[PDB]
Amino acid sequence: LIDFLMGGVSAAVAKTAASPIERVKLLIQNQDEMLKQGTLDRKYAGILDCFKRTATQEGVISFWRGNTANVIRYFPTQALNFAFKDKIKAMFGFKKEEGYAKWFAGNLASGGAAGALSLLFVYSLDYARTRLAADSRQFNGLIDVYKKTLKSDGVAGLYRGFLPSVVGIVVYRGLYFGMYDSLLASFLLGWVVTTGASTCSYPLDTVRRRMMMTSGQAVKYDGAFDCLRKIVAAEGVGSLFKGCGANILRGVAGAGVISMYDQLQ
Ligand SMILES: C=C1[C@@H]2CC[C@H]3[C@]4(C)C[C@H](O[C@@H]5O[C@H](CO)[C@@H](OS(=O)(=O)O)[C@H](OS(=O)(=O)O)[C@H]5OC(=O)CC(C)C)CC(C(=O)O)(C(=O)O)[C@H]4CC[C@]3(C2)[C@H]1O
Ligand SMILES: CCCCCCCCCO[C@@H]1O[C@H](CO)[C@@H](O)[C@H](O)[C@H]1O
Repeated sequence: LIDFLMGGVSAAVAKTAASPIERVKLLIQNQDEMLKQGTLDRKYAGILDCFKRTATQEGVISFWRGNTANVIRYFPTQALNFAFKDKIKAMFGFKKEEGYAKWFAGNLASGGAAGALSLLFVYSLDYARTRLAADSRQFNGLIDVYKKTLKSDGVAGLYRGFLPSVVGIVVYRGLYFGMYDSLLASFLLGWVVTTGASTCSYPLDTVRRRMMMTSGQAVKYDGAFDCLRKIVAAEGVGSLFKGCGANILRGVAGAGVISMYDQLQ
């Protein structure tokens, strides 16, 4: 019971620390949708630009907007973890001695299973986190997001982009473990691997988040592939990678921060 709460706090620290660079990343990633929704007046020039305008127009507190969602995200996930993660690992898991391909495939399957299982209960918090991040306001808080989204689109409005998120989880896990196996030291390895994996899986996250953004709007995408097609055709392939640099920055920040807090505890 105590260890649970301590874990909660422990990740709350990391998420809260990484919050300012996260919102900038989310802003750059989702700016076209905000432009469609008349929430943003002009496209951002880049990271520095977004930081500047957001600071001068919203303030300093704004960089932590939506972060409470990230904080309270810990508690429902871990309850599902403790209850199902071991059992799920038991069904697919392998030692590499039993065969590398079996180990890898079982790892993808297990990560995907546990992942989808968590998201089935937790996705809406991610949705709210995103919607609150992307603003300049349209929503007032978590409860407002839930109430309004349910009012317009209902439950499905809260879970939009679920499938590319699951696909994203599997892809990311595969790249992560693959690179981690193919390869001051720990920080290096972790950073490089997480970077490669997050970058290669980044378009799925863009599709996911923008689909989230379409909630509460008359115009929506007709599937993840449809979103992909439209974004590419109108804005270019690079549009799928908007905010990726900021996301990497978020990674390098987060790793150091969580290491420091672990050292402090
Ligand atoms: C399409 C995408 C992109 C790629 C996949 C995901 C994650 C990276 C996917 C990542 O997925 C994490 O991957 C880790 C490495 O495999 C894995 O750790 S491990 O099993 O011990 O090895 C985590 O599992 S857990 O049991 O420890 O908790 C797993 O998180 C989850 O499965 C919980 C879900 C609620 C997400 C979690 C997460 C993270 O940045 O870390 C997070 O939710 O914070 C995602 C961000 C959103 C995207 C980005 C999703 O939009
Ligand atoms: C304790 C006894 C040893 C059991 C595990 C042995 C180490 C497993 C390493 O396997 C190899 O890993 C490579 C990754 O670099 C794969 O690319 C390659 O396909 C695979 O053959």
